[PDB]
Amino acid sequence: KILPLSKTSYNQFTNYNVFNVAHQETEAEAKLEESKHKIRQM
Amino acid sequence: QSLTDQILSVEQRYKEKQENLIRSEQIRREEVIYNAEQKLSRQMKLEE
Repeated sequence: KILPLSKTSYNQFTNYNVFNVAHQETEAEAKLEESKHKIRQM
Repeated sequence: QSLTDQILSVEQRYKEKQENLIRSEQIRREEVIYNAEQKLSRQMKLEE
């Protein structure tokens, strides 16, 4: 019976297998490097 | 009461075969996706 109400705190969803989390990517450079390479080549 | 304990034990065993199933499906979709991302690397052949 979860009624996750606290005016002083917020409860964490404490069911996350911490061992298999916090490693997505973004890596803009994954492709920008290629764009820029071509540009340098240009 | 023993049957209840059996029942719970076996239910946990049933989960195992089904964890194997979930991981089989979850891992597999990612495997396909990052086979698809090999073309990021073929598009790195492009760098070549």
